[PDB]
Amino acid sequence: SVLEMENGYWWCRRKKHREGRLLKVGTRGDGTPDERWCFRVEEVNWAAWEKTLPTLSEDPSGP
Amino acid sequence: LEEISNHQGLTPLKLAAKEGKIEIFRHILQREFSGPYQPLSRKFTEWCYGPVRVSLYDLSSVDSWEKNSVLEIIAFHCKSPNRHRMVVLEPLNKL
Amino acid sequence: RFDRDRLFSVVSRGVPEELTGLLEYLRWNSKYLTDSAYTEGSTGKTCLMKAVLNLQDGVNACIMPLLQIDKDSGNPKLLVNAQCTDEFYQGHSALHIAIEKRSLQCVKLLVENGADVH
Repeated sequence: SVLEMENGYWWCRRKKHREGRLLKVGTRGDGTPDERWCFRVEEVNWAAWEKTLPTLSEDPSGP
Repeated sequence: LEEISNHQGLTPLKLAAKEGKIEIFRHILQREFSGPYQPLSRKFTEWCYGPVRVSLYDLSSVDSWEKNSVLEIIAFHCKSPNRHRMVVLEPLNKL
Repeated sequence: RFDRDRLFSVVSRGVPEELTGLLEYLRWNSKYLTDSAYTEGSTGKTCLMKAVLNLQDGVNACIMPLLQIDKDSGNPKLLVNAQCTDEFYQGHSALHIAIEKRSLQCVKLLVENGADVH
């Protein structure tokens, strides 16, 4: 139903827009920047306390 | 290598969506490699604070903005009883 | 001279050898390191918060010389007791970050020099 309603009616062509925002992720992914449209899912995990994998940003600063 | 197409127009993310294969579909949708093999990943992690972590999943050709998205192929082009189990999993469920 | 961005790029990697000159510049420009100019943007992040936000094997080497610089700067407000003070992230001390980043050494070194606990 959602994928049908995105397309509009048969008399108006709804301009569908990109979902998610653009974060520069890597350095040498494609060129000196790379930019991928990404979508953020927030989760809470009480089992893992690693602080080992690097993260894209440092202050949280949600939505 | 990922964004290459066969004669039918599909790339191996979309091909696993169309043919009904869920087990490689989930892993292609959610792959995180730590180390020097960073740019060929999709489930990045933006930040963590104590137990809460926000992780940018990727939407290269998974959102219906594109012409032949995985969202369209799962709904309208897949002939399999495994259709709905692809929609349940993340990041498709939140999307 | 010593720009804010150059200072942040120095403290990002934890290289203390570039810190020579901050006393002279701060006492010569008659400013203080907790100025709004040295605030890392509009969030309110101070310099030592950025010092703690990147740690090398759970320890930094640019923290203690920077507190020495602030002690020799004669600031009325102590650097370590600063808070972020914006809409989203207010009151965030430096001492919360090291507790979050699980660095017992950084917590200890931070509260050596007058970091307010509560």
